[PDB]
Amino acid sequence: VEQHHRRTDND
Amino acid sequence: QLVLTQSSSASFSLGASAKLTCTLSRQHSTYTIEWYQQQPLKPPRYVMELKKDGSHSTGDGIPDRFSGSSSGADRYLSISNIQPEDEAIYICGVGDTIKEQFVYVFGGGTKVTVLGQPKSTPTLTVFPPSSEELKENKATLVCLISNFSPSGVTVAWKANGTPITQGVDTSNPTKEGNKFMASSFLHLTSDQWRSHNSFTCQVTHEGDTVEKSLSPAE
Amino acid sequence: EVQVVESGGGLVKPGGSLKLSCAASGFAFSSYDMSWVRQTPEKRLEWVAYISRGGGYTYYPDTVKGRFTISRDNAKNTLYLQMSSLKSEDTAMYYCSRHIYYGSSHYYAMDYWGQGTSVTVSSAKTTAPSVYPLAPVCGDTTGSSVTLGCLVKGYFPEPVTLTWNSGSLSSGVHTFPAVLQSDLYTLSSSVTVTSSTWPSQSITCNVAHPASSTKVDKKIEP
Repeated sequence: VEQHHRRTDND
Repeated sequence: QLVLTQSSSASFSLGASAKLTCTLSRQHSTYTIEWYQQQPLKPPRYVMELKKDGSHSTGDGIPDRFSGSSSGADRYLSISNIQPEDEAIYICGVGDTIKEQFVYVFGGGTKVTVLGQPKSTPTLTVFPPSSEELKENKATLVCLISNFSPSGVTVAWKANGTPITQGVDTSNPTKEGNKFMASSFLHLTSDQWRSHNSFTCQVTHEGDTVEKSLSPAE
Repeated sequence: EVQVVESGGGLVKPGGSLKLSCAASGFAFSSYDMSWVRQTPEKRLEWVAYISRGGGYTYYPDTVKGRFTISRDNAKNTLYLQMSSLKSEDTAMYYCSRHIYYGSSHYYAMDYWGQGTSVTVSSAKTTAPSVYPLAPVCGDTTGSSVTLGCLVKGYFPEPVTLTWNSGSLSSGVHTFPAVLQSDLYTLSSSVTVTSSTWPSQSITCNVAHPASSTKVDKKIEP
């Protein structure tokens, strides 16, 4: 499995 | 699932080079993780973020003594020249977003002890029951245990020199400045307090014993 | 400097609800994503809510989903956690934590944490302490110093606040960890003073217990 970035507004 | 595994405890000699291991679940063996340090009576403090290749970025005010590396699913925190202030719980943490659900997992934490420090022996303060409490036909004897290091103590009470089992409540030790403190209470009837020649609070700490006694007399 | 200050913790009964706030200062709050993390009395940390810098993303783990709501007011630099349908196992220290600036890492690190606010969900009964003055046995009044104390017996919940001479006597004061027996806490504080000052001067402990709205001042008499 590959780690995803966290989501934030305007990314 | 996403799992972080770490030993629950480690000890190292003052001045030594220490290394802690955090291990990722196999299917997440390439993840970027973080290390946190929690010292007694404080919140967790960010130590560093650590990548699968061993590169890392340390948080504000973290000594140059802390560094990170990696090996497959293992993530290491290394501390050169371990100091007494490195005594703490170390916890690793790891995040992901899976199917648009954010998840964040903490390790169980590794409680770290720095051996080889100079000892401090407990000081005892013992109080008799107040006359106000005695009027209610009750007696709580109080033993206040301070200025000791390391934090493990065992507390026992005696009446006329003989051990007491019942009515004892002894706290966990709590950090106070650079030492520890604890308290113990012996609950009796007023008749019990009045009828013995002495009571003794006795504390065992690292091979030493400290006793302090008091008497209902005079 | 960077500050995040949590407030709002207290005792609540099961099924009850509570709202926590976190006031941030010393950094540009509306640039940062924020979380609440809790820590059990056995010291295990658990992430319980996330909110992005502009409020478009909020997430919760299954253990609180549907009961907890995270929100923020950027105009006031404040983060909130509304908790409802509280359970005994929600008892924990609650920390507000800042995620590392997204330009520094797009991952997960929590780079600053507040001191925490304590939450207790319990049906145990609220009980004001009995406060007894502790003067030494006569045998222990012959030193160059003398140690007096204060016994704070049988209360719930934590905390109590204890001072000596209303806070004016601060040096040589030690307040010891409470024991817990049958849903009631007991603790003691002591003050050490040179033996010339007591009992020629007055020494009183001040014990407040907010949860029962009580306060007791006990003068230590020989």
